[PDB]
Amino acid sequence: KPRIVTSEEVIIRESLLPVTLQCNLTSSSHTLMYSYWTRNGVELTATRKNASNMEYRINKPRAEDSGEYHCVYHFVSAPKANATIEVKAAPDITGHKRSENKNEGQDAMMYCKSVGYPHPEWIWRKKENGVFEEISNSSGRFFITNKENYTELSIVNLQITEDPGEYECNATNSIGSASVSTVLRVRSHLAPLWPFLGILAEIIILVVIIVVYE
Amino acid sequence: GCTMEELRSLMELRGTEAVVKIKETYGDTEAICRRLKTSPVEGLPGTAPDLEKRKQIFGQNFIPPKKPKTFLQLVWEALQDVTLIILEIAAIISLGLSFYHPAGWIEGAAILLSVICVVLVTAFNDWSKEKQFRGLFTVVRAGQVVQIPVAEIVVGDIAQIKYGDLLPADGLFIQGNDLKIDESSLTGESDQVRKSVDKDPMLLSGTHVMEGSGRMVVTAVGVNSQTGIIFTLLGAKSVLQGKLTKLAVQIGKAGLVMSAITVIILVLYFTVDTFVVNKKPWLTEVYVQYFVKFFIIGVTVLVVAVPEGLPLAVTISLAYSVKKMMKDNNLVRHLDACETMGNATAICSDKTGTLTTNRMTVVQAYVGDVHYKEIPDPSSINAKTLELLVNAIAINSAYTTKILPPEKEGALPRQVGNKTECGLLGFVLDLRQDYEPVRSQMPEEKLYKVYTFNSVRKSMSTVIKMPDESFRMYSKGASEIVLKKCCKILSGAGEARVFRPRDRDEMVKKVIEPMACDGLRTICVAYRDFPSSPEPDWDNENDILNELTCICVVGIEDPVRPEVPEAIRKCQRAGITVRMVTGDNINTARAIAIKCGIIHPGEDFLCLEGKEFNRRIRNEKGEIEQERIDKIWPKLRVLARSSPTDKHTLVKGIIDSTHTEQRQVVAVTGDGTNDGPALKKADVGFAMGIAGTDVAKEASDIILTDDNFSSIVKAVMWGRNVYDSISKFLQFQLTVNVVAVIVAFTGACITQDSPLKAVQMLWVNLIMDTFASLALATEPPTETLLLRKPYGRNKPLISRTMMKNILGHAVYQLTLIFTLLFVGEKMFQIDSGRNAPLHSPPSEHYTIIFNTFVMMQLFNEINARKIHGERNVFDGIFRNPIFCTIVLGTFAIQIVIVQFGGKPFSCSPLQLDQWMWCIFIGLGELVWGQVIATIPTSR
Ligand SMILES: *[C@@H]1O[C@H](CO)[C@@H](O)[C@H](O)[C@H]1NC(C)=O
Ligand SMILES: *[C@@H]1O[C@H](CO)[C@@H](O)[C@H](O)[C@H]1NC(C)=O
Ligand SMILES: *[C@@H]1O[C@H](CO)[C@@H](O)[C@H](O)[C@H]1NC(C)=O
Ligand SMILES: *[C@@H]1O[C@H](CO)[C@@H](O)[C@H](O)[C@H]1NC(C)=O
Ligand SMILES: *[C@@H]1O[C@H](CO)[C@@H](O)[C@H](O)[C@H]1NC(C)=O
Ligand SMILES: *[C@@H]1O[C@H](CO)[C@@H](O)[C@H](O)[C@H]1NC(C)=O
Ligand code: ALF
Ligand SMILES: [Mg+2]
Repeated sequence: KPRIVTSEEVIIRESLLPVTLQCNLTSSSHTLMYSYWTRNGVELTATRKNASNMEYRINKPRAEDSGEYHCVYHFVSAPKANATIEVKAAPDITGHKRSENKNEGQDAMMYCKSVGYPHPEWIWRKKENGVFEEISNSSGRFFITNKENYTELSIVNLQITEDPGEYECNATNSIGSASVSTVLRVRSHLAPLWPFLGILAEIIILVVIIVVYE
Repeated sequence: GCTMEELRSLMELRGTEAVVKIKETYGDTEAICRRLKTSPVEGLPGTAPDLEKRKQIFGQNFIPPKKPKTFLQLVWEALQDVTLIILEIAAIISLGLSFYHPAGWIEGAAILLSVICVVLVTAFNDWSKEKQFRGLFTVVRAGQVVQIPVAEIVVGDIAQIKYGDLLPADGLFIQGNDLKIDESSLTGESDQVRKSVDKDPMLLSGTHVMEGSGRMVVTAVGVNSQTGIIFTLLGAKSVLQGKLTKLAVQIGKAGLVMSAITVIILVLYFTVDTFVVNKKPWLTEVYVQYFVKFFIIGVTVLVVAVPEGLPLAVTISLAYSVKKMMKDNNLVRHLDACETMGNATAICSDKTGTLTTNRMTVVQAYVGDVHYKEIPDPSSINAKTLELLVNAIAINSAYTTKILPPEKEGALPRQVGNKTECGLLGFVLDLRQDYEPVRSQMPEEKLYKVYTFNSVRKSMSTVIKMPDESFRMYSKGASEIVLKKCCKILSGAGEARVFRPRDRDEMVKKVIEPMACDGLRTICVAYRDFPSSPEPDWDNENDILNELTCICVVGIEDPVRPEVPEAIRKCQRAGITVRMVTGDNINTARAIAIKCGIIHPGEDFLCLEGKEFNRRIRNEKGEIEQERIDKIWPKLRVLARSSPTDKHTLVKGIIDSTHTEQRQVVAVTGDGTNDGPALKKADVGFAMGIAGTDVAKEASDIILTDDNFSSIVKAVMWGRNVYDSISKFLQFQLTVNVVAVIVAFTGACITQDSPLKAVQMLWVNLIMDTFASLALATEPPTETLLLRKPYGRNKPLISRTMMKNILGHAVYQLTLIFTLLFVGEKMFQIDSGRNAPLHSPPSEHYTIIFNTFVMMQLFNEINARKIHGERNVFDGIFRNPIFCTIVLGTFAIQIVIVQFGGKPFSCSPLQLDQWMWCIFIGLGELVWGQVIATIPTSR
């Protein structure tokens, strides 16, 4: 087994300093033909050369850059070595819905997406009386479907009394945390009746004037 | 020899006034031929240098036409409108800024499309008008007869004239055999004129030889002859259109000023705010995209400000009105002519053909000792008398005169022969008794002693010998000659009683004098039966021409059309002054003017002939001066013996005059070639349909297809409706553009976000408003429009009631749209579209704003139906299917646009209750209309 010496793990902060990641093939009796860098298992472009000792530079380290990088060495007659360096960053929520408006009896969906490493833990909360409090599943209708970088809160059979509110999604890592809020609004079934009556008023008023004018 | 202008001035003299002049200046005609170096007997040498020198001096017999403007060049002239130039520049810079990425090309492209519409319509109109006026060979030309084209004739030629020829150029009469010419193309009277050296030697261009032969010497050849003058005076925008163009230009420049102020305010505010708070480094990275967005907002203010589709709306309203006017027997030849007659202040009218029927007709009768002011019933008098009268007229005629079928639609029978004789030939038929076989009983072969036209007494007589050896004499003639030679009056069924003075003096001043004072020529018919020995010597007739048996006396006239007096009275109640400009003598002109109502016997007007008119309007150097026309024209009512140039001069003087403080709009009615120039100079010209003379048809704007004067009244009222219809659209459209601007300006300053986009308002201005125009054009006219005075030629176009309506409705629309902008997300329980990020998806907030704007304008289309102060704007609305169809179609298209429009239109779909609230708000405009209709505009 060839020996690889790797650089220390790096935490991306708000600093704009470039970050350099290093891999050194300190011990190898096999004829290497190439090597390449990967992020989340996907090969970075223009990273294949002789490169018995290879370097990767990020000029503008951001949260989207952070991830589990690997430096793979491919030899003539030996299995590849995938020595791994992790690049840690606080979670950054890059997707949500500003508001969700639905009719009562329908079903609603709210989601959040994030960019960070390690993949964050997701928790949903609802603002009650000024303070965000945990979701209570006493009704049995809420369906949380957490995932690696995606999360959904789905509601079925919306009720107009308690469901309307503000819902916050929180993503947490060892570095930091990020939370965003959505507004849910449920519409009454008798909503188009109030304007309609108003129209019936207007027409009546009009008729009277002309019928009185002549 | 003689200069061109001298001969041209000579050729403006007629009758004996010419003869003496010639004898004074240029001796006899054989001398004036010598002065031109030509020989009446020999002819013309025909040598090329001579011909070319003559053509150089006196011109040629050819007038080159004016080539018509092409559709491409009309498009090029349409593109040079300022309102179109600002919009093309805006579209260009919009498409430019669109490609600064560091489908945004729709907006700019849409703007270009709108321009490509307007031009293609405007040019088309200018094309069709050009196409209406586009209309506007060999002769014996020597002593040695040579057929030569008319273009080759030169001054000095000797031409030969025969029956059927059309004279090619003005000339003088050398010698001939009883020429009679038809000069209706110059005077408008269809009478045969006898041409003799002692009486009248002038021959004129374009007249038609009725009878005889002769030879002439050409004097004026080209644009100097009478037809050349007529075609020179025929050339070979509008009042309302000028008002509309001025208004559109000033609205466009107000829009430019507002757009510039918006851009500079945005830029200045950005700079001041940023360099007060942030004070960032002066690197100009950001700092460009802000300026691009500011320029987009400034372009939007310009696009919403200007009325892009105003020519389209005016065109569609005028086309509908023309289509409807066609049912009132008014064929309008081009669009913008349907309005002018609404505001006309004067009419100059031709007499013969226009105000009269142009048929010589027996109107009054004296038979059986009973005066007939109207034609009697068939067999209402003695049958023996009727038979004798019919036979007398028919046989005495003995001449080629006949009556003919109309040969046209709704035309009168055409009299081919002498006028007076055709009058009696039509009188016998107007007695509902046919004369055709009676004459055919006696062929002109079985004929006897006849003296024709009897130049001694001008009374024509014949003798006929079928009944027995006692031959019967039939004589008709003028009353003044024939009456005193009569000795018997057949009265009723009774036998003819003898009469003398005090037996013929009583009918005088009881019968004859009223007829003569009605402007009636009097012709009397008499017969004899004597079995005396035949003495038809043609020299022993004086003893015969006494002891007549006078059967009747008739009165012949060219009668006024039945409907003319009442139409003229209605036209005068509408504030219009009617004048007669005729080519006939002044006595007939004044009689017909009294009967028609043009002059009432108050004797405070001017009646003039052409000579006095021409002399009295000129200075010492003999050129026309306006200040002298301003004395004659205000009180002139009858102008007689006038040429085409006099009619043109009069209408031009009335139009150009600045007296009276009310500038004049002049209409001209006519049916002849000599009316062609004036019909062209008039603001609106009317041509009689059946009585065409096609030159008068291509010179005119409107054709009366039934020869009915009452149609002109229907043209005034219709022209006062068209005006109203356009001022219904101006009140509607000007309420849109105002509100939009105040929304686009304020939204730009405070929210910097443009609540009303550019495609959204190109739908409203282009598509929706032209159909609003067509819907507002559809009220039918009523005669109560004839009760108001003509408007001024320079009136503002925007009245005080229109101003009150525009401002009072803008108040409601602006307060509700500003309420929606600032507190709309709380009421509808949605989230705000204010201060949206860059390239953000559409919003329901701003879609509600747009939909509400359109609903308010849709329900204001109904409010725009009344331009005076009437409350009831629903009067007749359900009787009109076009209005309802257009309103419902607009509603359906708006639903489709909001629901399926997507990003191109910047619309996100709405719920049902949101649509209901938009309709509620839009329908409150009909109630605000009833609120503001209470406010009296007199404050
Ligand atoms: C690791 O590789 C870098 C880049 O070539 C080199 O500078 C460094 O000395 C190497 N470290 C070791 C321990 O070999
Ligand atoms: C790089 O080149 C050296 C020298 O030839 C060789 O020993 C080594 O195997 C190469 N590594 C590759 C091609 O990955
Ligand atoms: C390299 O192989 C190891 C074997 O344990 C595996 O865990 C790792 O995911 C591999 N690297 C990549 C980039 O697939
Ligand atoms: C809520 O209760 C329902 C009851 O069946 C269950 O299906 C669902 O998974 C629960 N969700 C959470 C987040 O507890
Ligand atoms: C989230 O996981 C899915 C799983 O396929 C992946 O396609 C997506 O790129 C991931 N997104 C981020 C921001 O990591
Ligand atoms: C929720 O998010 C906020 C802000 O991202 C963070 O301060 C807080 O710690 C989070 N709550 C947790 C991690 O329980
Ligand atoms: F008889 Al006219 F103009 F037609 F005077
Ligand atoms: Mg006439």
